[PDB]
Amino acid sequence: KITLKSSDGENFEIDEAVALESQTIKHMIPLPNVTSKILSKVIEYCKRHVEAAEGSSDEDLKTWDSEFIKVDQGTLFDLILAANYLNIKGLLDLTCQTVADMIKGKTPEEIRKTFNIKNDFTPEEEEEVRRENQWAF
Amino acid sequence: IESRTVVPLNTWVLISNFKVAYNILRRPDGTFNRHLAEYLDRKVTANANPVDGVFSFDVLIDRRINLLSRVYRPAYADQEQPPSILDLEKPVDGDIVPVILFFHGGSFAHSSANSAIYDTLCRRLVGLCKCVVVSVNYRRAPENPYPCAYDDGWIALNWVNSRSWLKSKKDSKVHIFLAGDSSGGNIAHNVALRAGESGIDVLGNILLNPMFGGNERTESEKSLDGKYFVTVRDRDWYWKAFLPEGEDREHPACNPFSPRGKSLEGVSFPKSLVVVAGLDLIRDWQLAYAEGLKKAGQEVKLMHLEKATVGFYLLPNNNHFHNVMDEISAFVNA
Amino acid sequence: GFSNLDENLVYEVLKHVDAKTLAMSSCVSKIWHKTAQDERLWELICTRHWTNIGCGQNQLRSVVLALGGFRRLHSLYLWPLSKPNPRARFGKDELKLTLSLLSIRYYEKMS
Amino acid sequence: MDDELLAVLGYKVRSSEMAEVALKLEQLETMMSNVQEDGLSHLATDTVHYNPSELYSWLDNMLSELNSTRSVILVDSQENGVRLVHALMACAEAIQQNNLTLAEALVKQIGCLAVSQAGAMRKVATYFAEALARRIYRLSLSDTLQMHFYETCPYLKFAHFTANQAILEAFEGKKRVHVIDFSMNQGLQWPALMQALALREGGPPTFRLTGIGPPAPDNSDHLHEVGCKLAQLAEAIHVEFEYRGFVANSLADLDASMLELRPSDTEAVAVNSVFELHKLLGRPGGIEKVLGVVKQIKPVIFTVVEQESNHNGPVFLDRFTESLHYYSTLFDSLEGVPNSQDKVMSEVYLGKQICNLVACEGPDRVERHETLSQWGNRFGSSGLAPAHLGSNAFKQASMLLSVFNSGQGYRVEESNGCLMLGWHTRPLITTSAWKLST
Ligand SMILES: C=C1C[C@]23C[C@@]1(O)CC[C@H]2[C@@]12C=C[C@H](O)[C@@](C)(C(=O)O1)[C@H]2[C@@H]3C(=O)O
Repeated sequence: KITLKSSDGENFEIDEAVALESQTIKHMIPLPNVTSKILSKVIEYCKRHVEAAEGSSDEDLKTWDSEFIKVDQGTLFDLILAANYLNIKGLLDLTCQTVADMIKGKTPEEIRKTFNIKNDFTPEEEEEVRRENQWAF
Repeated sequence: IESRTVVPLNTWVLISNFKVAYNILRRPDGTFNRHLAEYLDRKVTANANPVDGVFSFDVLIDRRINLLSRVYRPAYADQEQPPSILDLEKPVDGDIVPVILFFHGGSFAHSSANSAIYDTLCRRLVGLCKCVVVSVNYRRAPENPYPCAYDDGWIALNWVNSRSWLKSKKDSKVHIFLAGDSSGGNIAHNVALRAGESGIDVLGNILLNPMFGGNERTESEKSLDGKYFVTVRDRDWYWKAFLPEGEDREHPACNPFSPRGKSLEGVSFPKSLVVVAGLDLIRDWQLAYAEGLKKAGQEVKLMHLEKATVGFYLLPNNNHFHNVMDEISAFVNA
Repeated sequence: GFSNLDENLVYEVLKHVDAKTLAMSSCVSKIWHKTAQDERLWELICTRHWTNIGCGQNQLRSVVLALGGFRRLHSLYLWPLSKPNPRARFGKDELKLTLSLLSIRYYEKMS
Repeated sequence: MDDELLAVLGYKVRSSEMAEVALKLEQLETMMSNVQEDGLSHLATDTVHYNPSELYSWLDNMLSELNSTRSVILVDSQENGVRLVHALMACAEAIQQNNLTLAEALVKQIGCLAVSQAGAMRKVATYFAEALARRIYRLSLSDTLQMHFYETCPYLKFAHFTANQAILEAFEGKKRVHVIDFSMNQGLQWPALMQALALREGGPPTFRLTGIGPPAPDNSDHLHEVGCKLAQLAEAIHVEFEYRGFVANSLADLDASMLELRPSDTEAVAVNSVFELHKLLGRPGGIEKVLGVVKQIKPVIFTVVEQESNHNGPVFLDRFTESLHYYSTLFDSLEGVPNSQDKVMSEVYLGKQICNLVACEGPDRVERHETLSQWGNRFGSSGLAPAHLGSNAFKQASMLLSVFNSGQGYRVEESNGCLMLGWHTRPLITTSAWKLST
């Protein structure tokens, strides 16, 4: 039984063994970085994975992950931030596989357009980077 | 235990060695070990020096597909010195000269025209039938599944029909006899169909244990299964490798008399000589092919040998080989 | 705001792609380019479809990085070998051929 | 004595060993019936097979693991090729008949035919006429040229990789090794062998190299220069290295005393020679002295790569006829290769080979090619038993012909424990390994 307080200030309570899934929390709680919504999401993830820890159940958990990952771009960004900050291997790996599937896309115009990435390649460098990876094209 | 008393020991050794090697070379997921197959294959090379009255030379018929053929000719008796390069494509002297266009077996996946078992067969054909032979090197499966062989045969036939030095002095024409062994018989049947469709006039057709099959299990397949060097498992493997994707063994390339196939009524076809082995796993299909030829309005001379296994024609140590060769010679010089 | 991801996050994302996707994303921008040249990613890609070689990862990594790296080992010879047999897994002789070609190229370009 | 009916088919089985071979085939059939798919996959991918013709040894391996010929190829051409060959065969016989009057007209006749001719035959006719032109008057760059032969033709890469595998296999279990390169050239074979010893299981040995090269004011130090670069590579992969260069007019000027050899048990010796022994047949008695020195070295392997042809006949028009066919196949293989400066300098490299073949005589003619049947007769009389090549070497050569050569029809075949590289069905070169007979 431990209470984590997030940026909103609400003292979200969770079991000690369930909160132990985060290495940063286990080692050390203002948590000034992680927002209330993202903290709730990480709490839900830790609760579900503790229930699983305490195959048919494997695939049910996998489809539950598939349902939970269905969130927008900013939510995925914040989930990556929180997973890196709180040292959670599973959540970081899941969000990473999600973004990796997203970037399995088309020609660089598509990748730079879906992510709003703004490239500023000098045309010598743009052309050279195009030729040095010509085997893919 | 059952195949030992029906063939000589050398034939047993050769066929068993081939069977175990092909067992090693087949992979369950539908892929073939091509490098080890080519390493284990025994081959020879063309020789322009006449040995036992026969000399050979290779011709590159096509370069885009690397299509090649080996030509076997009788030694020039008029001259004494060995032939030169210009003497190779020398016009033939004779009122009638038949040229045999041969396709080799291997279930669409093994062997080549350079193999030491088909080179010997072609030399023996030249020696006994007194003719010239063209042995084609067609593409193989599963790398080149279909219809690569049926196109190689058509190109080779179009080449053979154009050689001005192969024409006969009786009528200024080339007299072509299509011959096939195993899957070569299948290729020969289909190429003869194509030639009959076009203006090429093939005069005869020779099939040695032609490779045909079907969905249903005939009584020979059930009764003879693994008894003589052949199993239904590898037959199905080879049919799966050769045939296109998503097609069953009722494809016309497998069974010529399937409902999806083509009818041989009102169709010009050469006279056929079909040699059917008795102790063959697929004997019923070959007998059905002969019967379908007989009942379609065509001509065919069936040669059913009761105690003949596969590969009886690869060694001259049995009576079946001599009988078949005599019948082929009589069929050709007619 | 994926447009301003840092190097560690980009590497974390890119550990879960294949050769085509990594060499594709390497043309996205300059920071993506810098992270894409990482040796660990290309070592993972090159060893992904091998699954049969063994001499110790330390020796192989040291030797390959001494002779040019894993990006060259993939681009120059591994990809042409995988072009006609995408499903086939490289065993023992493919490594012997590719590393020999790398050694020859290193010796030639040395002078 | 073998079984004739099977020996015709390519298999060497004793007549008295038929029962044993059949029994082993039965045992093998039962074993693969038991062990099934996993054992068959092991037999396919984890095994190296040697000498398929010997059925006894092949079956024993499987059981122990589960527990003058004239080859001619005619390519599409025109009758002008026949007119060219008729003109070429006319001048060779006229120059051999001591005519020397019709030859001048015939040589001029070949020139007028070549311009009309198109294709690879124009190049072969131009180079044979020129060697025929200044043969008449005889009775009345190099470093870059062999370099250009590397990235255009596949004979040098085939020779290096296939010989490396035989040397690599014989070096397993040794802690100190020493290789002597009769064809050191610029050391393009050895960088690939050094890396394979670095990743060898059990630990790399101490690698010692000794090269021998033709005399020149620069080649004396060029061999020193080569070892400077190989010493830099042997340290990037942590291999102990040693080097020593040589200068010699001919390999017959060598002896075992000046090679500075330690005891063979301490350091294993492997002799190498690629495209070098045919240049020794012009000198009388040369080949017998060199092969008596290799026996003095007492190596563990001796790999020889040569050219498969008979260009060393005692009759001129015999040599002329075979050489015209062989160099017609070579120029046919290069016909489809894209035009490049490497390609242009490759024909000049071969043009110098044609010209030395018919224009020169005595020791001046160095292109004294021989077939494997003739080469195997010389090695056998010396006392060099064959060392068979396996399917691992065969596989790499086949994939080698797939990285740089794509549509060109080069093939690899096995014969008598050797490997051959040829165009379609026409052999060109052969790789063989030999060991001292015991
Ligand atoms: C898997 C196969 C293939 C066999 C039958 C066998 O079951 C085993 C023996 C093969 C074979 C061996 C060599 C010849 O190429 C062949 C036509 C034959 O007669 O016998 C080959 C023959 C065939 O091609 O049908």
